[PDB]
Order: sequence, then C-alpha cells, then structure tokens
Amino acid sequence: SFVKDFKPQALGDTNLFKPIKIGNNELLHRAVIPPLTRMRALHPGNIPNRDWAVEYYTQRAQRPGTMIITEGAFISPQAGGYDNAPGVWSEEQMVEWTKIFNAIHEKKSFVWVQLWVLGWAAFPDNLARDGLRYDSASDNVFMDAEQEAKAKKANNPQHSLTKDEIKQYIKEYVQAAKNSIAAGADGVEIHSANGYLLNQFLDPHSNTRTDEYGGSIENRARFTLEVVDALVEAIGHEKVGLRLSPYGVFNSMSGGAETGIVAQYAYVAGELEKRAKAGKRLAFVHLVEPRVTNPFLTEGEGEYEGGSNDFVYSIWKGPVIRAGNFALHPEVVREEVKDKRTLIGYGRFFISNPDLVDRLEKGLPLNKYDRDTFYQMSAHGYIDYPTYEEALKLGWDKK
Amino acid sequence: SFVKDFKPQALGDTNLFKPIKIGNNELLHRAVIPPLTRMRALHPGNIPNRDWAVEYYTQRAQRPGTMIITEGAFISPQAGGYDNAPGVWSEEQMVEWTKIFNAIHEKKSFVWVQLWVLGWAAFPDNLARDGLRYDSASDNVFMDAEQEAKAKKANNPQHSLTKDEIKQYIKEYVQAAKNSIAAGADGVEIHSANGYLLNQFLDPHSNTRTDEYGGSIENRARFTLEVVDALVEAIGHEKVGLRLSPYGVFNSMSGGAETGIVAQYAYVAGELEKRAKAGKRLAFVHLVEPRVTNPFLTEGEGEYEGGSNDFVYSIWKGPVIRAGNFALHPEVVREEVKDKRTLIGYGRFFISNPDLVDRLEKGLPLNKYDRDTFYQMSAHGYIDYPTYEEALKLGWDKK
Ligand SMILES: Cc1cc2nc3c(=O)[nH]c(=O)nc-3n(C[C@H](O)[C@H](O)[C@H](O)COP(=O)(O)O)c2cc1C
Ligand SMILES: Cc1cc2nc3c(=O)[nH]c(=O)nc-3n(C[C@H](O)[C@H](O)[C@H](O)COP(=O)(O)O)c2cc1C
Ligand SMILES: O=C1CCC=C1CO
Ligand SMILES: O=C1CCC=C1CO
Ligand SMILES: [Mg+2]
Ligand SMILES: [Mg+2]
Repeated sequence: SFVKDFKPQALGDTNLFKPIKIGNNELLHRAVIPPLTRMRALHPGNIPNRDWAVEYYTQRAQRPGTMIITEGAFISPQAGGYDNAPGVWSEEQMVEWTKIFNAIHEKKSFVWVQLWVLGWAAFPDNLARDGLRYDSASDNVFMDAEQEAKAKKANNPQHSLTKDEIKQYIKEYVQAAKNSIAAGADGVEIHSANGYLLNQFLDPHSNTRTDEYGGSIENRARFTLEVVDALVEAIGHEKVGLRLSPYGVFNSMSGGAETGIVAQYAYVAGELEKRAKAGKRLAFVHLVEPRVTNPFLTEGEGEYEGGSNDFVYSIWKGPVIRAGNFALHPEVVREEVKDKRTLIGYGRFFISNPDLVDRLEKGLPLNKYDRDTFYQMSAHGYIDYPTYEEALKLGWDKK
Repeated sequence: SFVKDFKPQALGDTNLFKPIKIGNNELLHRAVIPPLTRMRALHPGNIPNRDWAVEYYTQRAQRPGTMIITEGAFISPQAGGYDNAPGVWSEEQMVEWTKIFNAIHEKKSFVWVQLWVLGWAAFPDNLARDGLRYDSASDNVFMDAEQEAKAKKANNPQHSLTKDEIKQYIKEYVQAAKNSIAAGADGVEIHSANGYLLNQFLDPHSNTRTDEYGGSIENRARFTLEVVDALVEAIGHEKVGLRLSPYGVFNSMSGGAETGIVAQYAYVAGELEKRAKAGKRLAFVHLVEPRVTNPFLTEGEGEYEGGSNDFVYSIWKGPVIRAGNFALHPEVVREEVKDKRTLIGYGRFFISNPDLVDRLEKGLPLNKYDRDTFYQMSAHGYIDYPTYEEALKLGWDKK
C-alpha cells in the first residue's frame, strides 16, 4: 500500500531534475540511490545473488541518468563478516557484478561500488570460523558488550590493527577498486561512515591509539585519507567518492556528543579540498544527515537537532550528496537543491519504489517500505515492489 | 551628515531588543559595542586619554543595558608597540580605566576589557626604542616585507617565542585580567582574532613551529586555550570571553584560502564547549564575520562569500556575538537575531553614532563615519559626533 498520511509534492520544477556531471557520468537528475545493504548475497563466497540482483538493480536503474551506489561490498574476506553481503575480491563475485553493471548501463544509468570494511561491526564468530581476526582501531573499547562477548567466546578477541595490517587493508582497497572498474563500474565510494572500520579510526571514542593512527585529529583521519590517496592513484580522482556521517551514532560512534566531532570532519573535508586544488578533486563527498542517526529507526526518530552538515560546504567546494529522511520531506529537498552542487540520496524509499524518480518528479504517492524484508533472503520485499502503474493495477489507491 | 543612500529599518520588533544575560550582566538589548582602537591614549605610558576617554565611553553607554567591549588594551609593554593604544598593567593606567568603568556603570551599561597582544603587528622600532623584542610565533615568516625590513633596520628581528616567554605572556594576561576586574570591569575579552599574536599561533601560515605550540591543529590552538584556562582560573568563566575571526586575512592571516581553517576554528570551539559541559562555560564567543575581512575597507568590500561562521553554532552552545557590516544591513540582522543566543556587534557606526541603539530601535538615519579620525589624536571624530536630536538641530537632515 501507499504511505498513508503523505502529502506528495512534485519536484520536477526544482534542481532535483537538472542534469549534473559526477565524475565521468552525466546524471540527468540528482536523486541518487545511496548504498543499501540487502543481504541477498549467497554463501559460501559472498557472491552477488545469481537469481535476483540483476533484476533488483535493473528495476532501480529504470530512470535514465540515475546514479546508483551499490550495497556495501567487502574488499576482502578479512574485511567481511556477514555471510550474505557481497564482496569484490574474487572472480566468482566479479562475474556477477559485471552482469549487474551491464544491466544498469543498458538502462542508461550509472553504478558506483561502495567499498566496505566492517571492523568491530563484524560477527566475530563468523570470522573465527573462517580463521580471520576481529579487527578494530583499538582493543580496549568495544562496540557493545554483546560483541565483546562473542569475541571472547569465539576466542577471537578484538584486535588493534598494526601498521602492517592497515597497509594490507589499503592494498585490498586498491585491488577491490581495480576489480570494480575492470568489471565495468563507473567508480567507487569509500565507506568511511556509519561506524565501520574507517569511522572507528576517525572517532575518538573507538580510537584510543597512541601511534600515528590515533591521538589527534590528523592521526585519526590518517587511515581514511591514505585509502583516498591510494585509490585516486589507482583508478583516478574522477572515479572516487567518500562517504561520511559526522553526526552518526550508528555502531557506537560519538556523534554530536563529542565536542570535537565537527573539527574531526572539517579536517577531512579540508584535506579533500586541498587535493582538489592540487588537481585531484574527488567525484563527490557523500554525507549522511543528522536527520537520520540510525536508518533502522522510523523516519523522524533519532534526529539530531544540535548540529548541521552545512559546515562541509564552507570547506569542500565539489558535489555533495546528502541522505536522510528526504523522501517524506519534499519541502526540505526543494530548499536544499537550490544549492547547485547538492544531490539527494533516497534510501528506504528507493527500496520500495523502483520508479522513485518518476514519483518525485510528478508528486505521486509512495509505496510503503517493509522493514522486515530489508535483510531477508527473499525476492519478496526485494524485486516485487510495484511501479506506480503496477500499483494502480493492483488497486493500491483503494487500500 | 547622514548616510545618504541608506534605507533604515526599525528593529525594535526583533530579538535585538530582547534582554539577555551575558556573564553577570543583564543586557537590555543585544546591540554590542565591539572593541574599537581609537589611538587616543597618551605617551609615555600608554595611558587612557585623561581628557576624552570618559566622555567617549559615557556617550556610548547612554542606552541602559548596553554591553561595551573596550578598545584593545595591552597586557604589558612587551605585548604593545603602538604608543597611542592603552595598557592595563600599570597603576597610572588603571586609575584612568576606573574612571571610565565608573562612568559606564553610572549609565547602567557594562564594560568588558579586550586584552591585546600585538605579536608581528607591532612596530619593531617602537619596541627596539623601549628595549623590547619583536615577537611572533615563528621567525621565518613575516607580516609583510616592510615590517620585516623595520625589524632588521631597528636590529630587532622577528623572534620566535620560547616556551618560557609564552608562559610569561600567560602570566601577563592573568595579571592584566585581575587588574581589569579590580578596577571595576564586568569582564575581559581575549583577543585571539585579526592577526594579532594568538591568531599568529592559530594560523598555519604564520605558525611554522615544530614544538608543542605548532605543527598541528591542537598545537596551534594551545596558546589560545592556555590563556582561556589561565583566565577562567584567575577571575572566573563568567567574566571571560573569546574573540576569533576564522575568515580574517587582516595582518596576513590565511582566511578561507587555507582549506584547514574551519577545522582549526572548529577545534577551538569544541574545546570551549568541552569546558562548558565540565562546568566552565565562557561568557560568550565573539566572531568577526566573513562579511568583513578588513574593517578599513569600505562596507561591502573584502567580503568572503566562500565560507560561513554558522559551523560554530553546531559546536559552541553559548552566546555568540557576531560583528561585520550589520549597521547598513538591518534586513540581515533581522534574520540572524531570530536565533535566540545571537548578539550583534556594530563597530564603525558606533564610532559615529553615540545613540546607535535608539537609531536601530526606531529605524532612524545614521551619522556617516569619518575614517580620517578613526586613529587621530583629537576630540574631533571621537566625542563630537551628534546624537540624532543634536543632528537635527544642526540641520543634518537638510544636507
Ligand atoms: C536496509 C538499509 C541498508 C543500508 N545499507 C547501507 C550500506 O550498505 N552502506 C551505507 O553507507 N549506508 C547504508 N544504509 C544507509 C543508507 O544509505 C541511508 O543513508 C539511510 O537509509 C538514510 O536515508 P533514507 O532516510 O533515505 O533511508 C542502509 C540503510 C538501510 C535502511
Ligand atoms: C577603527 C577601528 C578600530 C578597531 N579596533 C579593534 C580592536 O581594538 N580590537 C578588535 O578586536 N577589533 C577592532 N576592530 C574591528 C571591529 O571590532 C569590528 O569587528 C569591525 O569594525 C567590523 O564591524 P563593523 O562593520 O560594524 O564596523 C576595529 C575596527 C575599526 C574600524
Ligand atoms: O552503513 C550501513 C551498512 C548496512 C547498514 C548501514 C547503516 O547505514
Ligand atoms: O583588531 C584590531 C585592533 C585594531 C584594528 C583591528 C582590526 O580589527
Ligand atoms: Mg483501479
Ligand atoms: Mg530643521
């Protein structure tokens, strides 16, 4: 059924429907599909779903000129820890990704692979089973007691990365990005947000290191910028984006409670602009808004009102993708896209509306999403959400 | 005469005329007199003008409940270098300051002493004459070639402060603040803005040190926060404010050209909020707007459009005084004071309008200022600017 109390507003008369170039891609509108983990990848081997993934991405690429960022993809087994998320390290995986990229391109849309490393958000028992470390920035602070428990139970205690193991990750990032481009992706997005490994280095709560990767703003940012630099070198700045969530508390990050948090993220932004003036401007910076500090809370919950992402705009002068509770708030989007370098990521509603761009353009009702099938091993709640046309035929307007 | 093309707007219906408590002072409106150097202090001894200073401050205290921040005052001879700016280190000086504070208090207004240390903006020849160092953060970078010349000529080359000399300044800040309070001031403002000594430590262009006072965001901020801490300890957090100019280029600071500049200032703001949650919240943070990057350029010139001070609001949760080209833009002030903790500093127009608050309240014409007498040794352009009543009597409406 449709979202019951929603008062849609057509956005076709706004900059949301003005074309923009991001990296090498000529977007025809600025509604972006942000990275959305769906847990349909098959085990063993973290293989993109051979039955459903192509169709899923095809449906969502249906509006020509759409920028799609994939679900997080592990760069290596050690970077993983969820059996049903995809990876981009093996030939098996890339064969399925190539089919996906081809289908999106045939719909005249674009695809960026999000490169994902879990750190302490990984399941230590899964890792222990596969002979892998349970990794984070530090070893004296844990995500929650449960995760700290599972580690000890699985005899896989949280391990503070040595400098050589960090380098190994950087090498894996490099190879995963090369794999992505070679298989046909338009670019990659470095996931440095939402409390995953890179974020665990950025945040002073999770990073209590005293070597050059912790103890200061510059140090905590080091790992992230090294990945950025390694990837810009490997496949070019025009094929690299960065995702950040300055106010996020997901996976036990500090958010606005940390008084130094804006300074931490402002520094990263500064360093990106620095590289941009020196000839190497990233394709985009992708920001999670304080509008959503946890995307598994219903829209309007977990909103942080004490901080704004606007600071990034004073520092980084390139494209900015903003994501978080925008689908139900076209009145907000209308204002934000008045800025000419701002794009809008729509997450949960792109899950449930394959034709979302049309619906935004024309102010059509939205399909409700089903949180129960966000992470299910099923076609249901994945590829069976109807377009508006199909929804009408199913009588959804009269439910 | 009156400002010719100005279209005044009454502001009495805005928060500019709502009372607010700053430190121990109950302000009755939020139009603040920012620090304004006028060079009427007498030489020798940097003594507040015995003929004119009381009358000057009296005229400008005339609206009850007005917060006045004094012209910059040197904390020590070594901190000085302009013969006609006042100091707050000697008994001679404090006797004149006491008369000033008394007169302001009799008008039911308030007075905060700005504590000033010149660093490389000082005249090295004046200092050499008095046997004093020409001080800055570093010795391999100079304000301009002229100042670098005068130093060498006066055999007083720019001197990079040792850690002991920095401590000596901190001691002088402490004593100057104690002197101010003892003489009757409501508080002090630490001048960490506009390219003076503390700013020279904050800015990566002027600070090329490799010890703990330079080389990183935290290090460059060290001197400023030490002063803050020493003064909060000495006279209380409710009697201490801080002035900053994140986008300023005055006296050869970097401004927005430096990609790390927001991060530098965000860190300072964070540290202040940190102390604020730990029980020691400064009375206010005072910000120079990118609206004015140089107050000796006419209004509208030297405006930086690539950056905003709004970031401070996501980090510091206390009162914020904002200054820069607000007098001729009531349409801007109307919006900014909708924030309930925002005050507006009016500089050049408080120079030329002793009754400025009334004129803002009622939307009256403004007296033009005379830049030629900003720094003159004269009553003219100091205490002879007319109130609106006097201006009418002089026929200023018919000029
Ligand atoms: C089911 C689900 C899976 C997600 N997976 C990812 C992910 O893999 N990588 C990522 O950076 N963000 C992920 N997110 C966060 C979203 O990209 C987005 O920031 C969030 O949903 C807020 O946007 P929205 O209000 O439009 O849904 C996910 C969110 C949801 C609800
Ligand atoms: C003549 C003059 C003297 C000033 N003296 C000081 C000073 O001693 N300390 C300080 O922090 N700012 C000083 N300033 C900067 C002002 O406080 C203020 O930030 C600036 O004038 C911008 O505000 P406005 O546009 O309202 O004039 C001075 C400005 C002028 C024009
Ligand atoms: O970032 C991710 C990956 C899976 C869920 C989230 C939350 O945003
Ligand atoms: O800061 C000061 C002191 C004298 C002039 C300025 C410019 O703002
Ligand atoms: Mg029907
Ligand atoms: Mg008349």
